[PDB]
Amino acid sequence: ADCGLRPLFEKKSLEDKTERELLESYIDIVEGSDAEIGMSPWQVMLFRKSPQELLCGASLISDRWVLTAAHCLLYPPWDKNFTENDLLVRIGKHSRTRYERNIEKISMLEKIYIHPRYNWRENLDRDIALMKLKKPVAFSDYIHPVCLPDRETAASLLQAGYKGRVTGWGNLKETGQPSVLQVVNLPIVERPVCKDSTRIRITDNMFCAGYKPDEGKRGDACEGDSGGPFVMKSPFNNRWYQMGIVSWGEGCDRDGKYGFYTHVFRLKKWIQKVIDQFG
Amino acid sequence: DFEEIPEEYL
Ligand SMILES: N[C@H]1CC[C@H](CNC(=O)[C@@H]2C=CCn3c(=O)n(CCS(=O)(=O)c4ccccc4)c(=O)n32)CC1
Ligand code: NA
Ligand code: NA
Repeated sequence: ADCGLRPLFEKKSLEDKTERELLESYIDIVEGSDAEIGMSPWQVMLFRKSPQELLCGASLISDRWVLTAAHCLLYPPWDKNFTENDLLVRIGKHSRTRYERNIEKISMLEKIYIHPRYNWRENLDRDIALMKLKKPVAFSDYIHPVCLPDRETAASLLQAGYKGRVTGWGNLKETGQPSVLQVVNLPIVERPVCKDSTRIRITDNMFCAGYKPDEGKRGDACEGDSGGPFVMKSPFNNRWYQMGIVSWGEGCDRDGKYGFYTHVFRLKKWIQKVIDQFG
Repeated sequence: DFEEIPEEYL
């Protein structure tokens, strides 16, 4: 309900640096920026208990719920299939390596919910999963849920050329690692370009994002950024909406190559469905 | 590379 209003900006009537770019495309990480403190209070770390390592990115939609990629939990081709005892979710972080003493909170998972029809055998269609936290988290200036779009929010922001923003602790290069969360603002590309760019069968639970080889700007998510959110700020009620989930790509910031993201809106119903059956 | 976490968390 308080979704998408960052306590250290919107709340205080402060604007972070690249917000303008976002908002000026509505017509008013590889090669990304260092995030500002409290700029993405809904960003989660998906952390492995042993080895103690970061597996993916994620979002905080509720005080009890996290949104990630299905592929984070379960990928048979790679012998990946995690259970809610092999993980710890870290909320309120900035630096990637250190245990930020009194700023971050670490939770245990209560149940994992993969999309019944996630298609790990062909194209990662429906790459979405929900985790429900053992106990609710308290919001602080650094921990705060993002909003989930509605048919008319998804309607009007989700368009070719609109900038959205990606965030992650992942690879800074294909063949680099940050000390601090990174950010990158990328434009939504039309379907046709998305299609003609790869051999994989593009579905509607998908959208692609990146610049063309020709706009003189690069940027992409990369290794370790999975599950993290692709967000947009409605110029209407200026709240942040989670529009996509980092799904798949071909390389990292490869010319004439774009990012594919789960269409959060398209699967919103399944997400309702699971929150009020067992949440 | 990771600082250890509250051993109380595993
Ligand atoms: N630029 C990228 C943004 C997304 C992340 C995570 N992606 C990942 O690592 C996901 C996860 C599991 C399977 N996998 C693949 O085999 N491929 C390769 C791209 S592909 O065209 O070969 C492909 C298409 C459909 C299914 C599998 C692979 C891919 O992107 N993934 C890395 C940096
Ligand atoms: Na194609
Ligand atoms: Na690219």
